[PDB]
Amino acid sequence: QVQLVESGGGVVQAGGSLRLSCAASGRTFSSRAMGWFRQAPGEGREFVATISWSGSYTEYADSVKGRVTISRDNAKNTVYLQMNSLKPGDTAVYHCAAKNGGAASNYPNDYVYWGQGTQVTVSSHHHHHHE
Amino acid sequence: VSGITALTVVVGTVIGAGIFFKPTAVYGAAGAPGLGLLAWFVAGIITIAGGLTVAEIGTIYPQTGGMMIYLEKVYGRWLGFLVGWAQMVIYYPANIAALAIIFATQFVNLFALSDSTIVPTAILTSIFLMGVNFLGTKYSGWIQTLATILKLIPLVVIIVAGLLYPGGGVIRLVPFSVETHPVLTSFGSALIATLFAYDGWINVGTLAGEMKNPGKMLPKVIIGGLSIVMAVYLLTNIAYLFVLDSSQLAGTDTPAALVASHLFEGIGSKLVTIGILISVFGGINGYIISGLRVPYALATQKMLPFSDWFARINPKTNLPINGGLVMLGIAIVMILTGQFNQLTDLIVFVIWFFITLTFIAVIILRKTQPDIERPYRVPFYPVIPLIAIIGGLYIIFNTLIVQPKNAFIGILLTLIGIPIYFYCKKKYGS
Ligand SMILES: [Zn+2]
Repeated sequence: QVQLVESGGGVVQAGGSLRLSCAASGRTFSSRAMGWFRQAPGEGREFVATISWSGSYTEYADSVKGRVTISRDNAKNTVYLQMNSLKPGDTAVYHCAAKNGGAASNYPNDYVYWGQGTQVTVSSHHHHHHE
Repeated sequence: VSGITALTVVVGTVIGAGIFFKPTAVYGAAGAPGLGLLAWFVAGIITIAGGLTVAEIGTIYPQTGGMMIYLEKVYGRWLGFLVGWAQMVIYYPANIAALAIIFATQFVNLFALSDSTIVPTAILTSIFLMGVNFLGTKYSGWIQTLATILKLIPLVVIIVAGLLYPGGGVIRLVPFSVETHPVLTSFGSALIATLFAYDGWINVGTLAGEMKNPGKMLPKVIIGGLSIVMAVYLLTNIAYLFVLDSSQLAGTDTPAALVASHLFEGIGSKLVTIGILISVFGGINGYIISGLRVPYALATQKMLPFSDWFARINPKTNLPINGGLVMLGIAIVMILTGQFNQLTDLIVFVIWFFITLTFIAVIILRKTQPDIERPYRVPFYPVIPLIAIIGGLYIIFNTLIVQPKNAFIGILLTLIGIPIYFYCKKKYGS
């Protein structure tokens, strides 16, 4: 019942900025807490940020605090993740996740609905894109 | 509809394996049916008070973490961390440890076996449940729904039969305070034992945070639910004291088991004691579920020395198994060193040290930030949080002065995390 699509990923410069956004199926979004999680090519899930139903409570991990900000527009049924001063160590598929209830969570297993994820690549120099 | 459903959760999560085993320490310390039976009432009042006060801070910080975040947000990163270190090293492991011993104690009691095979069975049950949890939530959740259903059948069946026992009536609770077990010194050794049966009321924070627009009816559900538990715990104790008594209940480490074998002579007592082993098993399983969360939440910040390894969540199961492995091993240390009541008393003394900080925190917040959004506000504002703290202070002061050695293991293991905290705040993990 809760479909999620992430937008805003891509190739960035180190020290640059990026706004991930995740649209949700509506209906229940306003009564649900959301989370941003990330998955590096060589690993499992990593907690990034989470947010209360209302937005009153937010929480970010040690590796991203200060650099990133999570927000939501319950009217638009979207959750945003404003990343700034990026580092090559942010390079991961950023998934967006919804859980039941209005309390935030750093625990991935709480979350039941998961987005397919959006690729973010941070680098000081990159190779690809032909004609 | 909504309310009744939550009500169930309260009744459910609070009801544990405590009633089935703790009367041994309760009447063993009280030395009289009447003193013991009041400790079951006061603990319940203490936790309704503790519950309604914590729901306020739970609603100020809507999140599934609690005390790690309730205390960081008023006392600082250091106090927020200590509670985690305490939960990871003392509270989750000893709860696993105590219940695994008492499980095996009851296993040996039912299938009449040697009193040396308590500890090997306590290891294997805790080892088995850690494994089943690392398989996923398929099997853990299977155990939990089965445990929550069946844990209520022995109680109803004990209350009906016990309250109808032939040598039965008010007279079966007549010594109220015996002078051989002095009132004030013994009541604190009894309350610390009744409280372990009310364990799990603490999650009212995560419950209140989880409600959207709680207010009207969130306090009804906290009061109503915990007083249902309180009533059930008083009723089953009268049923016990109808069949056995003060000196008799303290005489077996398995009190409810004996009462079953009197109430129903045959295989009937087996079905009731089976039901009890399911209640204890489901406890250990449900503590592991909640256990894994803490070392990972620590690993989510700098807080733990191997934060990289601790925070690894296995992509097949979605759980940090590595956190629980350290917890399993330190539970094994505890199963091999302490006994079941030594451990129940640790757990109460230690977690209630931090639980109290969280009560004072609600009062602190009312002056720090009176303008912060409060979706729910503690009714009879000053009175009830102060009750919770009055009895909260009582338990910590009494266990120090009653059990200097057991209180020191709680003081010691919590403060061992202070060197750990300033190492991992500079190096960030490994
Ligand atoms: Zn190049």
